[PDB]
Amino acid sequence: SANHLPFFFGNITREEAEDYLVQGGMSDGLYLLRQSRNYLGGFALSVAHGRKAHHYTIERELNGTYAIAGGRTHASPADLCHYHSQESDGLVCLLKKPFNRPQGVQPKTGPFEDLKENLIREYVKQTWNLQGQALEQAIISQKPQLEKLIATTAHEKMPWFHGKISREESEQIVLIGSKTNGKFLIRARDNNGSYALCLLHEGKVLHYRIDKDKTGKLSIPEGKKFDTLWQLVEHYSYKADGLLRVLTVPCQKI
Amino acid sequence: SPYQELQGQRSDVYSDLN
Repeated sequence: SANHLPFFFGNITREEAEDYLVQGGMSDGLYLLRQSRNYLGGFALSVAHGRKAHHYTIERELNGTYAIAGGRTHASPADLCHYHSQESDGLVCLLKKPFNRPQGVQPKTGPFEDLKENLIREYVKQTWNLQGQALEQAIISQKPQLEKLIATTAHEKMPWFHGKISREESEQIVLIGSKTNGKFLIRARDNNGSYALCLLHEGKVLHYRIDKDKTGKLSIPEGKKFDTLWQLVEHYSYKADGLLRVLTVPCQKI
Repeated sequence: SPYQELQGQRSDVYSDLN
């Protein structure tokens, strides 16, 4: 329920947040809120101070409170922003002026966010045999648990996920058809938490390892850490960030 | 080198409160 904040931009990138702060004058204490792109249920706070951008991850704690690492918990991202408008409490500066969404600009949603509500609805309907207002009351009654369940499993039916197939199989399926640069898929390996990203670069198939660390966080070695595979694909579809190129078209299943 | 490695280094550093 951060959509109600006029300075919440949804799923924009660090770079887009920095472009918006520049457009807003880059004044000390100028700030906006965005959806975290690598922490599930998380937000990011982007603040101008000393003509630079400062970015803070606001995690959703186990108990449904919100905190920057090393900070007190708050009931909501709104409360955290209100609090940091009064007390710096370790932040680079006080939150002075929200940069609001310019007229007509909505919170950005990504591909997962567009499927989320329908996937939660269809799961509750099939699992619990509910319809109409009963169905909506169920969804609302367990929204946080349902959001978590659907986010951790949504990749299974996304077009770029090919399940447990071999290295050799993945090369064959990627090399069939038009050799579109950035054509990609993700496959499961042995360890139930390990994956590979398969990416077409100038007619060659690149294999990048995706490992689950002790937190449950997914990363390519030396790469940004994500709670989910769909976060990883959205990131590497926006910029290469260490890959030889950006992900483009999902490799169709057979 | 059966798996490709990331090139460069990450310039995505978040600030925190301590």
